Amino acid sequence: MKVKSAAKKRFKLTKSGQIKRKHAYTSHLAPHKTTKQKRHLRKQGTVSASDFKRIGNLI
Amino acid sequence: AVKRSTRLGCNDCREINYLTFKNVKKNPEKLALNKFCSRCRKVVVHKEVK
Amino acid sequence: EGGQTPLYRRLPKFGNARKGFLKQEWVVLNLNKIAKLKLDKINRASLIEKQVISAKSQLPIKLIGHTKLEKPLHFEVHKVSKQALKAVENANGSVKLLE
RNA sequence: CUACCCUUGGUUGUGUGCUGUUCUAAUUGGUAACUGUUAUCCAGUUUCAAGACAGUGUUAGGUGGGCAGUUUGACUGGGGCGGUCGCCUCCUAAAAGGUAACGGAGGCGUACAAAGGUACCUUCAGUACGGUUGGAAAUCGUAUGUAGAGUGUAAUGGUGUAAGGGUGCUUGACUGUGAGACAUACAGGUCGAACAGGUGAGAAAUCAGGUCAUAGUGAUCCGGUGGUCCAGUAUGGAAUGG
RNA sequence: GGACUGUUUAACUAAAACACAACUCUAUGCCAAACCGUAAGGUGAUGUAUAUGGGGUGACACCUGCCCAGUGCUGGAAGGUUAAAGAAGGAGGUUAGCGCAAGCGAAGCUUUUAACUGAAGCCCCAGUGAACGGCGGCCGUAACUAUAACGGUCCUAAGGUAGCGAAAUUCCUAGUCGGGUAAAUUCCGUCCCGCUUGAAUGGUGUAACCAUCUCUUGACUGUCUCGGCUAUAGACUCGGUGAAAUCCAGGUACGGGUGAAGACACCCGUUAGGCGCAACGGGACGGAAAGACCCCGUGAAGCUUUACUGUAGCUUAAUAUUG
RNA sequence: UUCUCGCAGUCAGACAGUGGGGGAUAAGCUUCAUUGUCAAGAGGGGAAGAGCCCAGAUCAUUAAAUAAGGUCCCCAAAAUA
RNA sequence: AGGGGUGAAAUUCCAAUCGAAAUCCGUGAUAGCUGGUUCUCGUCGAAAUAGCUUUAAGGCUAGCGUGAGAUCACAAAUAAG
RNA sequence: UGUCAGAGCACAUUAAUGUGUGAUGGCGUGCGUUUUGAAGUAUGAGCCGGCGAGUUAUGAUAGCAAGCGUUAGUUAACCAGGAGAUGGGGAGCUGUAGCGAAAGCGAGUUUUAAAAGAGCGUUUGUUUGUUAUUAUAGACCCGAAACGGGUUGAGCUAGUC
RNA sequence: CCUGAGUAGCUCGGAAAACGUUAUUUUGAGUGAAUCUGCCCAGACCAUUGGGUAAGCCUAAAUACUAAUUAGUGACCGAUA
RNA sequence: AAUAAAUAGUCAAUUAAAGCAAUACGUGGUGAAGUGAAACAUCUCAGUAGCCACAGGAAAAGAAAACGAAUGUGAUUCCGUGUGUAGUGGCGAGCGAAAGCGGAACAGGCCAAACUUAUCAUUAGAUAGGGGUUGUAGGGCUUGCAAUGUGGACUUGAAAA
Repeated sequence: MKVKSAAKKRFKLTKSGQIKRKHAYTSHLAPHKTTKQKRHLRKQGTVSASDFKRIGNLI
Repeated sequence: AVKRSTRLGCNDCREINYLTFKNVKKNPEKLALNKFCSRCRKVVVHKEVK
Repeated sequence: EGGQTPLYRRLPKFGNARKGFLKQEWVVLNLNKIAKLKLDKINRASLIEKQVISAKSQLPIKLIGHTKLEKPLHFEVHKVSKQALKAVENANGSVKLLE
């Protein structure tokens, strides 16, 4: 098979896995969440170990 | 359900700094805050806009 | 996965201005790996004999280094590292920054 | 005397379509006639009625269940109908927590430059008593009164020198964060040490990362606005973008 | 009930369905109107408004009440709005150039959505009931009781007219009443509280007619009271003949229980020598139809529409033909 | 049974006791939290019983002691006061 | 002569079968739904739960075991306090 | 409808507590299916024999093994060849330094005023054979009314001429 | 003196292009340039720069397949195949 | 013949495919569906299937108005790689490059025009010739030296293998 367009457009891979992704719930409704929440979800990260398994066998 | 949004931004560089709320029913008057500005890197008076 | 929105579609997208263009490339010369490499006055044609750079091509060269070496070599690369430049100058070699 | 320009009425002159028309030579004909052909068609010619229209082509309207494709949610102590679909407080609910119904109850799509922060000082609800308007209840005075008001509010818990009352400076209802924890599939969501800048308060102490806390919103696109140390399809910009 | 002569759902069913002569209405003046297709071409029609298409009802007698509020249909050109489209105009991008700076900006090209105009159409003004349809309540009131003739009353655009009224039409209700009927909830005439009747989805009747339905009766008889008999054919026996669904394997009793909740197979008692025939059926949840009942499937197919998106088609404007 | 990895699996459980809700505190009824069992687990006793009590089956074993429970007989064994 | 025809029109008919025939091709249509899946032995051993899901007979993850490896024990368990 | 006993009866073997039948005693509600649970009056089977349904192409993942080996290797398509291995052909792929969307920087990158903090880093190998899983190709397989295009059809029958 | 005219671009919809209409090629309707200092291309457009010279025609070469004939072949089945 | 003439038409003579088939292709035109998104209309399969026409044993495509962003190449076709890259798509399902490289094979030619000659009542604005196929611009024009040929996209004769 071939890789998925949505996946490659939303998954960033680097040395030894550790998929990079951003956090949603930030780009639409500013007044609906506090600035603390906004900057706390502004950064980047990697999904949990269970989802790490769910994505590792998927790509 | 209600709309109280107003944008407080800097005046020396015309930023868009903070979204806040202020009741228009009690007074439809401009509020001049004093808060930090990045492009000025200092506490300046911010003014309200739509 | 069964009917729930998929993981990606919940996540936002990543934007990149450089669309319709190729990424910037060079050929990189590591320092700790050229220790066993035994030849002074490196250039394009010299490295082809070791099969690290393609002959039927044309690509700028890049220099990287953070280790101490003693063999004096003369480098011909298009990008240099200042700390690596100082370290290789301590080896009595020479480095010219190509355009 | 004269160089420039405004309101209205005319006004030599043109560009144009529009309103009404005249003519056929474009064109239509299932007007009539001749020949092909001694043929209801058709071909050529003539005639007649029309005549820039009709029809035809395209574009774009209006109309158009004749037709094409589909849609018509879920839980249901038979089905349909009925009620609900989210958020938060108490009891059910087995003295941590967790934990069902189409259980019993209730509220929510908030408010606020003050009901915010800070510093100052101040401490009940009520009842009885005594008093012009003046009531069972107006305000004060004297006490007693220990939780029986209030701490925006539906409820819970706490709240008695308080988180309340008023006075004063104001606006941390900051910027960048952030170790460590909270409970969980995920999205998430909760507190938060501590630091940097630069502030307000008050002499400083230290506090201020919204309220006494627990409800008070929907991602992801897509399209849009300001700015951006960003890119700029050969070069520059622009455009198009991040 | 319907007028009938009739058309019928081959292989379940013939009428109160349809049909019909007739009645009513709309549209139509010749390349008629309409329809088939796409178009040639073709019917209507080798027709001409005493005719045709379509709509509705369905001898005949008599009538068909009101309302155009909403929908439709037609007329309407004043006013508001109205696409495609034609094009006022402007900024911008570039810079030949003015320039040390800031910036400025010629001409060509390029993105703009317009100024203005712009049809049909929509809004809107009237009509259109043999077009889609609809056509109410409440309270008080009579010198008999009773009853409600009436008066007041709100809404709607407007409040059931004639007629027929417990019918094929009344749930309450098997309502009466007078009947035939010894004894009548369906049979008849009448009474009128008519949920949600009612006048072209026609209505009230109408002589005849009916493989139509119902009611009472004449005669008639084995339908019954009330059962029996006769002769053929089978069935019975004998000879020739040679078929099925079904069927896990089986030498296959009962009471009480038991239990996947109804036992030939299990637990305790009871019963029965083995094997046929004439038999009819209680069971073996008998055989046959992965039920035709209901429900689920983001199953299928179909139908309707003020569901959605289009589209056949009709039709308007611009535009080429087109002067 | 702590961390990684491979790998299913189900989301229809059922019943008795225990505290319950609904119901009518009726139901082999439903809705939970606890123990236990079946499913996936044979056995004895309860007369015959998925569920109870006693219990957890490697094969042979005309050997024994035992658990619950039982000793007139069917059907295995007990009597004495 | 079926995206149709026919029809004094009842879903009438269109070779015994018609709310839209029969045949061929796409085509081995799809099927979250019934059906079954074929030799042996060795070891451990379930769940029938929560959330979400046009979600309800379906799917995902957390738990519920295993396969291998590592963690040596202040870890998890068994009891006392 | 058989098991274990068990006399009795008839006997004579792959020499073996030999075999065959069984008066009688004790015991004894089939095989799958799926269901909370099927001894069931849930279903499948009349019987016998034959046939009868998890492979392959490319791709990825995890495991096992071997070769090779830290500027490794494999060669792909292809060319010479019993259409053979192979030889040649190094085109490309993995790791060799990464950070991010980037100008670029670099044992640092980006976020930031930070040289603050945080993230990612701070080489730890490659190719095949094999097994299993996964991805698309009909992908364990049987099954429908389905949908679309084409085609024969008025002698049954409807109507008409 | 010449270098392919109702020609290209452009407007209203499209099609082919990784391509859903976007540079690039084409048209159902309309439209109307250029003359070598030309004109086109360089995923709108301009200047600059670089590349190119259509709007006429032809062209075996490698590559797809053996219904059919010949010689040979199969870790192809052996008459429910 | 209308219509004088000429036409149309009629008659006469010569030449062509006219058709069939290998379910295989290729070209051109026309042109559905269901599958998926566990729904579906945009989309997907898909210019799929299918239908028609054409010629061939091979066809089409083929000579820069090519690419493309480099002192880059210099018909075209086909195979791996590039590569699942850059990307495209209710940014959903899905869809898939463009150069380059390794390769098989590798031929470029022929027309009309300006310019001119002979023939069309030589108003032809046509017929047949010299010429000519263009960007390392070239041709026509005026005007010279040369060059004595090579290969084909190519004629039959003769022999041979």
